[PDB]
Formats: sequence, structure tokens, C-alpha cells
Amino acid sequence: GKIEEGKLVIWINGDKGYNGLAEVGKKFEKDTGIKVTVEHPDKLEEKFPQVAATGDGPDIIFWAHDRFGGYAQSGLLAEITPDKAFQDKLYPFTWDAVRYNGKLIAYPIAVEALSLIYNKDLLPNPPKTWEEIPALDKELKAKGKSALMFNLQEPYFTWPLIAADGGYAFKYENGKYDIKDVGVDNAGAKAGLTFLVDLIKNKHMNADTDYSIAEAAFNKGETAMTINGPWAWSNIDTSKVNYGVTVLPTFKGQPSKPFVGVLSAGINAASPNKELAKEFLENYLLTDEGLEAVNKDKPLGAVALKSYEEELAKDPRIAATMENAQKGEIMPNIPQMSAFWYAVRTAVINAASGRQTVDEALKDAQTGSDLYRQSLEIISRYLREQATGSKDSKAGAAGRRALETLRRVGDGVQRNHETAFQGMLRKLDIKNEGDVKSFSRVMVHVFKDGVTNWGRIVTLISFGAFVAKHLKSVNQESFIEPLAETITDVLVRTKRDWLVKQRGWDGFVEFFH
Ligand SMILES: Cc1cc(OCCCc2c3n(c4c(-c5c(C)nn(C)c5C)c(Cl)ccc24)CCCN(c2cc(C(=O)O)cc4c2ccn4C)C3=O)cc(C)c1Cl
Ligand SMILES: Cc1cc(OCCCc2c3n(c4c(-c5c(C)nn(C)c5C)c(Cl)ccc24)CCCN(c2cc(C(=O)O)cc4c2ccn4C)C3=O)cc(C)c1Cl
Ligand SMILES: Cc1cc(OCCCc2c3n(c4c(-c5c(C)nn(C)c5C)c(Cl)ccc24)CCCN(c2cc(C(=O)O)cc4c2ccn4C)C3=O)cc(C)c1Cl
Ligand SMILES: OC[C@H]1O[C@H](O[C@H]2[C@H](O)[C@@H](O)[C@@H](O)O[C@@H]2CO)[C@H](O)[C@@H](O)[C@@H]1O
Repeated sequence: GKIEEGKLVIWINGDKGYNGLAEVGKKFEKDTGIKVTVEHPDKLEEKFPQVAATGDGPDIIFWAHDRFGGYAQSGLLAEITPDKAFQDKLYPFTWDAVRYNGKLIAYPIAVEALSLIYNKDLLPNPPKTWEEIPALDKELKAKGKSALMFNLQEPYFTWPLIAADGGYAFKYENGKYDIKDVGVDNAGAKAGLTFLVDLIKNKHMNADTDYSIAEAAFNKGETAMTINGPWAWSNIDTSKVNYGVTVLPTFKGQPSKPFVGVLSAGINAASPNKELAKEFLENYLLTDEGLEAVNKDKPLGAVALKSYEEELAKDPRIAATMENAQKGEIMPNIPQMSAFWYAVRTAVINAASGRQTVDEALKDAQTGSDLYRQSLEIISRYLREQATGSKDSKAGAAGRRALETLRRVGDGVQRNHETAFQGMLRKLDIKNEGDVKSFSRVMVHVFKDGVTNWGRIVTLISFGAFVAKHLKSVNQESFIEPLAETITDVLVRTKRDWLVKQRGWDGFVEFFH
């Protein structure tokens, strides 16, 4: 393999207590003799699924729970095997955050939520609303300082305000989340994002302020407030700023609803040291001495282990985190969160800068959030419709116009290049699905380069329909839907940003109308 046997390599983000975790590994090396190396790579959430799909990466990966469900869908995680004797040591909600398809995929560590952090010496009475912030900024700017400065490069810090008046990611009726209704461009988010953009335009905040310059500004006493979670308390302690942690401001009478994260530890499915990773996580990290080693470095918040939470509950700063946690909503861990996160990440940055209006950014975020879902429905319906000859009798008329347009456009194009399609077809293996799934390699390489227009996308889907028909004739019916999956993977992973600029499939409908 590509992972060394006899040691543990752990990936944890840089804002967390990576040193405090490293001394847990020194303790792990001292009783055990096995070395434990902890690293904090940048863009960890994106680099793990890339290197783990090729069978490499760390033994243990640390991040909030929202990313693990996608990693599990991609088969990058091994099921953790804790007995109930151990499960009774952590709170049930932490276990609930690491469940996907009924199988546990990671050990929960600690519950995070954003809070308002304010300098008691620059204002001893924190404002209870967001609407009070512009006026307070004018008074302190006369004193040479600012009211609020928080990171606007990651949408995690703005979602509390966006979700205040009715914004949400994916709706949770009836048993669980539904994928079709995304709430990024509702009247609530348009109002929440507008107040932030209005704060930027009236020069009360800077649109490209990030994490480091906002933390430095607060630690120096250059701002009266900012928004971050428990991991920032450590360096505010060192700056000796008399700070407080209180509940986030309300927006339009409603509380700010922060995304609740549960940082968790998953075990790589390609790792040869899965049992030692379990022993390290069960009998060393998730113990009171082990968690205190990490919490002393950078605070975790509400620890998952019940014995250590009973000791740390008395902290007024952790109590404030639960106030914001209860008034927030838990982040889903469905595999569609990555595409949702990138959609809102671009939308906040473009609206903050003025490159897009708030309405243009949020609608494009809606297209990007449902991008993969709606694309697969149209391509899967079309390939089935060309294979059977009938029609499916299953916020849907837009797909009906796209499928009817794809019927009219795909039929003519498919018979235009019909000779070339069969010459390309003439070969064909099609022995198993692994070979049909192996068409992902060829298609992504040919499609990353070259012209991007609707004509190419139609030609891509039309040959897929051409293969689907032949799949039905060679009695390979079950291979049609996996073929559609492959086409949808290739299409969106290469042309996502183009398809968003073209109104999603609405631009496909108008292009041919
Ligand atoms: C208030 C509290 C929080 C806490 O915290 C321990 C850390 C984990 C935690 C729990 N709770 C949380 C809530 C939270 C709250 C609050 N309301 N709502 C709607 C949510 C989502 C939020 Cl917002 C954030 C974190 C938690 C839910 C209730 C208590 N509990 C739970 C605790 C137990 C138990 O007694 O062992 C059994 C539980 C749950 C949840 C389901 N079951 C079966 C949890 O597992 C720990 C304690 C002791 C107490 Cl008294
Ligand atoms: C529509 C269709 C597509 C298609 O193709 C199957 C999909 C991918 C495919 C492969 N090869 C291709 C070459 C190719 C060849 C030959 N030489 N060179 C220089 C290239 C670029 C061309 Cl020109 C076009 C497509 C492919 C590369 C070598 C073999 N192989 C590979 C094969 C193996 C393996 O079996 O061991 C491992 C491989 C690769 C590529 C990377 N790895 C690890 C492929 O994955 C095949 C047919 C019959 C049809 Cl009908
Ligand atoms: C393995 C697999 C692959 C796949 O891939 C679908 C990708 C679409 C594709 C293209 N081409 C194809 C040819 C083809 C060949 C070879 N010769 N000739 C004459 C044709 C028509 C065949 Cl036989 C089948 C599919 C294609 C080459 C020319 C058109 N073109 C195009 C390429 C360019 C460009 O390079 O810039 C611009 C183009 C077009 C078409 C319009 N414009 C503007 C393409 O991108 C789909 C599936 C389901 C599977 Cl399973
Ligand atoms: O901003 C999008 C980003 O939000 C969350 O990332 C948080 C992380 O969970 C926190 O523990 C801390 O590291 O701050 C991050 C934001 O900078 C999600 O976990 C992540 O998936 C998403 O991309």
C-alpha cells in the first residue's frame, strides 16, 4: 500500500489544537512505542477526498461532521466499531451527528457553535440586535476603532445572519432532509445577506476581511466585537483582552441561527492501522486526560465525553456556546453539502464585493446546490426514455421543459453523428460495470479541455443515449442508470461553473427555444 504500517498520521485543521493532540500521540508513543505524527494541511476538507480516493492519505482525519457523509458515500471511511460500553461514554447527539446510512463513520469529539466575542473595555454592554451595529460603529470610529470584524471568506461565519429570517440549507420534513427544496435564495436569506452587504457598502466592514486579520484586529483591541467559536479563546487569553462570550445578535427580532458542528475523527478505509487508530481514539484521545491535553491548547467547546463535559459545563463561555447552539441548527452530513457549501461560499464573496447583486448570487447558489440532483434526473430520464420508448409518469416543470427540449435536440443530433457514434461504438467492451464505470477516466480528460457550449453537452448526452439503446438491445438493462451516473459526474465536475453562469438547465431550455 501507500500508507506506512506501524504508525498513525492524523490530519486536523490548523485552527484546532493540533499541538494538544500531538502530545496525546507522544503519550500514545510512550506507553505503546508507536509513533504518531499530526499535521495540519491547508484546504484539508478538499485534499482528503482527493488523496483518499487513490488509496492514500492519513490514518485519521479531523473535521466537522458535515463532510464525513460524502466521504462515506465515496467509500473513504471504515466503519468504527465501538461497543455500547464505550458508546455510553459520549452523549447521544454526538453519536447522532456521525451516522450515515445507519453505520457510524467517525468518533465524535466535541460540539462547536459560533458566538459573539466582545471587548468589555470598548463596550461593556453588547448590542442585542444586528440593527444596532451600524450606529455603534459610528461612535467607535470617532474613537478610532470599529464595531465588528469577522471572517467573510468562509460562509460559516455569515450563515447565522442568513438563516435568521428564514434561511436554511436543506429542509428536514418528513423523516429526514429532502434534496429538492434548498433555501439559499428565500426572502429570509436575501434580507440577511442584504444587511451584511449594506454594512460593507456603508464602510462599517471590509468585504475581504478574513480570519487572520479579523482575529489580529480583535486581539489587538482594534474592534469591539467579532464572531468565532471556542477555538479562538486560547489566543484571546494570551492577548490579555478583557473579553466576553455572549449570545449572537438578533436579526429582525429573530435570533441568529449558527450552523452547529460536531468535530469528529474518521478512520481511512485504505489505512492498514485501523485497530491502532481505534485504540488511540477510544483509550487515549477520548479520555479526560487526553481531551484536556487538546482543550488546553485550543478550546473544543462542549466535549463529546460526558465525564469531561460535566467538569467543563461551569465555564460561562461554554454556556454561551450552547445558547447559540440551541438557537441554531445542526449541520447535515449528506454528500450534497460540499456542492452547497461552495455555492454559498461564492455567493457571499460575490455579493460582499459587489461583483454580483444579492439576488444574482443567491439564485446562482440555488442552481449550484441542486446542480447535481437536477442534472442526473434529466440525463437519467432521457436515457431511460430512449431505451424503453415510453415515458416516466413520476419545481418539476423546468425539468419537463428541459427533457422535452433534450428530446427534440438529442434526437436530431444523435442521428446526425449516428455513423460516427457506431464507429466509436464498434469497439466496445461492456463486460462489466467496472469497465462502464471506467469511462469516467476517458471522459473527464477529454472534457476538461476544449470548447464549452450546449452543443458539446448535447453530444455528450446523445452518445450516452446511443449507448443506452444498444445496452437495451444486448440485454444490459441494469447498466443504463450507472451509465447516467457517470455522465452526470463528468458533466458537473468539469462544467459546474459554466452551467451556473448559464442559468443551469434554464439556459439549456432558452438556448433552443
Ligand atoms: C442541556 C444539556 C446539554 C448537554 O450537552 C452535551 C453535549 C451534546 C448535546 C446534547 N444536547 C445538545 C444540544 C441541544 C439542546 C440543549 N436542545 N437541543 C434541541 C439540542 C439539539 C445542543 Cl444545541 C448542542 C449539544 C448538545 C441535547 C440535549 C442533551 N443531550 C442528551 C443528553 C442525554 C443524557 O442525559 O445523557 C441523553 C440524550 C441527549 C440527546 C438524546 N439523548 C437520549 C445531548 O446529547 C448535556 C447536558 C447534561 C444537558 Cl442538561
Ligand atoms: C467508447 C470507448 C472507450 C474506451 O476506452 C476505455 C476508457 C479509457 C481508455 C483507456 N485507454 C484509452 C486510450 C488510449 C490508448 C489505447 N492508448 N493511448 C495512448 C490512449 C490515450 C484512448 Cl485513445 C481512449 C480511451 C482509453 C488508455 C490505455 C488503456 N486504459 C487503461 C487500461 C488499464 C488496464 O486495463 O490495465 C489501466 C489504466 C488505463 C489508464 C490508466 N490506467 C491505470 C484506459 O483507461 C474503449 C472502447 C473500446 C470504447 Cl468503445
Ligand atoms: C466513453 C464515453 C465517452 C463519452 O463522451 C462524449 C463526449 C462527446 C464527444 C465528442 N466527440 C465525440 C465522438 C466522435 C468521434 C471520436 N469522432 N467523431 C466524428 C465524433 C462525433 C463520438 Cl463518436 C462520441 C462522443 C463524442 C468528438 C467530436 C465532437 N465533440 C466536440 C468536441 C469539441 C472540441 O474538442 O472542442 C467541440 C465540439 C464538439 C461538438 C460540438 N463542439 C463545438 C466531442 O466532444 C460519452 C459516453 C457516454 C461514454 Cl461511455
Ligand atoms: O465556511 C464553509 C465551511 O464551514 C464549516 O467549516 C468550519 C469548521 O467546521 C469549523 O470547525 C472551523 O474550522 O471553521 C470552518 C470555517 O472556516 C464546515 O465544516 C465546512 O465543511 C465548510 O466548508
